[PDB]
Amino acid sequence: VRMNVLADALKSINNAEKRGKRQVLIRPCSKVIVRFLTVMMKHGYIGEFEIIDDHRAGKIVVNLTGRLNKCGVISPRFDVQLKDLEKWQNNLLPSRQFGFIVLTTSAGIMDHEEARRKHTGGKILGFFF
Amino acid sequence: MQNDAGEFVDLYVPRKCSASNRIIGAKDHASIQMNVAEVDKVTGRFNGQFKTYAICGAIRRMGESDDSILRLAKADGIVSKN
Amino acid sequence: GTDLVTDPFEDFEFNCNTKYSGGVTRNLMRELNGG
Amino acid sequence: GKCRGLRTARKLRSHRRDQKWHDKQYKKAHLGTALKANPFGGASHAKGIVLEKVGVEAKQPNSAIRKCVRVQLIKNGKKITAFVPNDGCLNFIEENDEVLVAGFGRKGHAVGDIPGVRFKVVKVANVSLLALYKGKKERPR
Amino acid sequence: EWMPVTKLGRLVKDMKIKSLEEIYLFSLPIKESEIIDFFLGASLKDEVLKIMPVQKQTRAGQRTRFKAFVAIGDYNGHVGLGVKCSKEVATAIRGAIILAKLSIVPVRRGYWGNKIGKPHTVPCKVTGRCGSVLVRLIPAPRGTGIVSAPVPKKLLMMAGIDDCYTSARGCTATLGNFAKATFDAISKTYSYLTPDLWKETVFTKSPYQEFTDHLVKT
Amino acid sequence: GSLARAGKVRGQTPKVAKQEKKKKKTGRAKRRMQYNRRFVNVVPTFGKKKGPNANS
Amino acid sequence: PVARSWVCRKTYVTPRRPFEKSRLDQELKLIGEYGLRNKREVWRVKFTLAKIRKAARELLTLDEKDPRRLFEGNALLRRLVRIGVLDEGKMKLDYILGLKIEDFLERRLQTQVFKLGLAKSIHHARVLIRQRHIRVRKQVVNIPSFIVRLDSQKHIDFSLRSPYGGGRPGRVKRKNAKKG
RNA sequence: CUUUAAAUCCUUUAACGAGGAUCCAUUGGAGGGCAAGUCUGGUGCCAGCAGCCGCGGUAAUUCCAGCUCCAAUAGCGUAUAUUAAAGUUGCUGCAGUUAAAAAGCUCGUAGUUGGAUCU
Repeated sequence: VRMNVLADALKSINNAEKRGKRQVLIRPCSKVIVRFLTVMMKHGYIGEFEIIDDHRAGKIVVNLTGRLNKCGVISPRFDVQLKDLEKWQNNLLPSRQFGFIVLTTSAGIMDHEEARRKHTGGKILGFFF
Repeated sequence: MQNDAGEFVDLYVPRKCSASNRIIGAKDHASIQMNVAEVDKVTGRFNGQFKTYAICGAIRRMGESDDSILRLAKADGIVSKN
Repeated sequence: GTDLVTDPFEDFEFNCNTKYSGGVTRNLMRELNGG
Repeated sequence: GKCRGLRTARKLRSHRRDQKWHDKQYKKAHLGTALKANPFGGASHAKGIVLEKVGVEAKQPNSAIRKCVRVQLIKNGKKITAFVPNDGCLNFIEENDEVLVAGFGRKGHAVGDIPGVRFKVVKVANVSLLALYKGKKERPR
Repeated sequence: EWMPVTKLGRLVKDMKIKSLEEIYLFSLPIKESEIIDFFLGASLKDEVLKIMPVQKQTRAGQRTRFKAFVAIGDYNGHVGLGVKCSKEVATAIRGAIILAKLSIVPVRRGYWGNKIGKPHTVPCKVTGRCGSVLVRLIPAPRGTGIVSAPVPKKLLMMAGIDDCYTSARGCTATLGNFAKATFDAISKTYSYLTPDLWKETVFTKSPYQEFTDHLVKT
Repeated sequence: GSLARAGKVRGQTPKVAKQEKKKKKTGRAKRRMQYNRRFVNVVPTFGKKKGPNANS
Repeated sequence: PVARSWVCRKTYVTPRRPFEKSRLDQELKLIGEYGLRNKREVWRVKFTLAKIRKAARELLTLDEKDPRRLFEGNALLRRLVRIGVLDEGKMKLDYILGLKIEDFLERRLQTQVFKLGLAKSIHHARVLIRQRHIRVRKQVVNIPSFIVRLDSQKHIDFSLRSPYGGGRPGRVKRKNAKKG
């Protein structure tokens, strides 16, 4: 069945980006999906997105700027520590100059750089570059 | 493209597709650079200036180059709204 | 009497499939880039 | 596909442990039938008494007669066919004298064109074949 | 002397294409190897990667031809790889050199950590493929050198990559596919959209249009 | 299978004595000789890009 | 139970490829330019540089304001500056990765003895060091692989008991003067 | 009689101690993998070499040797165990149409995994 709706959302975004489309319909919407999209938008990768509210579980229409090479999820959500963070960005990111790993921590959902600044590990949600 | 001192170290800056905003490679021989001539407002004649659109080979292959150029022209005031 | 000499090129073309294939390949490689 | 779950460590470990037995080298090393059937008993060398001198015909592509010795190992009393490496080195070996025999270099597999021979002679009568062959030492008598 | 048979060759001949980077910018194919000669001088060094004999079975016997794989490029950001099959080895090598010149590609060099001095490594992990041979190039710290097999090592040194980590998968023993996958990975360096390339592209006038008066005048 | 011919060819190879030659330098001197021969001497080559033991 | 120490360590690594022309030529050039006895000296200096680079990389992967990173990077940079392989102006962990094996071969007592004019050739420098003709400060140094610190560069002299910087003639000169 | 519990040992001093500095460096190789001779004699699918491909059948780049080269060097071959190479055990990270492989099919327990949503 459908599990880990964030995987479906990120795969939809990745597929629509590979096809060169300008918008993607993600459904269902979720708090984790919206937080991941916000993290991706603050770095300019995804641009604006709008949450369509139906009374069961919202959808999201995401405008697509062609700056995204790959957005993926890491399943299962391994509990990563700060000391083990660097290894993860060796495995997932293209270079040390760009690309982000998204973690969910007790202080919220944020990229690896902000987790290092805040001095908090967490659980790896996914990555985008 | 810049080092710590702020000097541009890239050999060149490649063109990006006007539609997908994706880099057009140095060996994409199917990619085109359309020039569309601008036209005087009262006489409808060639001003000598044009607007250019770079389209990658993949979009041309998919058959979406026509809709791409039409959208670019529409958003660029060359093709009238509707 | 005398004997004709062989360029590594013709040597490779003649002995590419023989007992001496390895030697002619090595000598041709040494010709093409041996500095 | 493989199971990707935070609580699948037992399944992954058990599956890998079961599937390791289908690796030929791992099963050879760990089952213990190889080490039981190994004439050397896991050793690198062994001493034996030369039962006789034999000639093994080379395999089909090339023709020769490899001079080997049939020996009986001191440790377990097993029978072994050991190649005598160089030329004229069968003349150094005699009947019923003791030879140090090593492997042939392929860890039990027969080497080269000699069929069914995976041992070579290193020493005869406590003097190496290399020294006798090079004339550095004469056969003690 | 060389008489161009192409419009681009004619423009390059009469000193109005400043750099090969203009041709690369407008994706124009190179059809004459003299353009590459003119632009890249004698800084272009070439190395015969391989000479391999390929035989075609015939009624009388086997017809043997020789395929030359030749890598070329100045060790400063340009590399090319050519393959040519011929009846004799010298002609095969000459044609392979011509085809390697015609296939010169710009190599993007980047940094591993701090962007100090000239770029030395690949900008990011890039993968090339050719018939089951996959070659991945990873940025390496300064002074690491090329950690690769000899054939990708040659191709990466000719491209100007100072240091690089490399992973390979498949039948890399087929030197042609190994070399072509390495060349694919190297050519993929300038097709990768990094955040420093997000600036909107300001178009310049194409050579076929920048010197149209010159083209119609002679 | 006949064992009669054991060491036949080594048995009937005409024995040739090793010729007396000057002793070879050892250690740093041998490496210096190699370096001078291989990187300081470039004239003796005949343009054929041959090897150090080619006798043809 | 013994009062001995079994702490030992190998100071080099053999190359993965036994025979490749590029590496063989590079190492022979290094041997010839610095007058080394074999390839093991080249491999030893290469191993030293590899360990230094590994430490520099491990420190570079840490946060900039990390007390361990600051302490160990400062120690390593001071150590590299001290022997003269790194300039005092560029004391950064990133500039460590730009070092070469030639920089560490330049600091051997053999190379310094040759470069100060104490010897005519690098092999002459090695033979002079071996034959107890050279001293650093007041200590007669015998080992040609002795790495000269920056503060000992100006104190390399010709010893006080050697015929070249002393004044007692050697065995050969004494014997040949005994004929007169 | 410096060391040490009593002679050692290198440290220190002194005498004698190098022009084949005979005060004489070896171990494995020279077809390819893989660095380095289709040079010259002997052998003639024999003897033997060859980890692998292969070399030897009277014109051997591969055996037996002589010269000459080359790799490491006071060290270098060999056997065996094991590690990397092996992304050929794959958590990272393999594979299952035809190369080895998806159970004949379905149900079903333990196991594993489980949709939005609460400042």
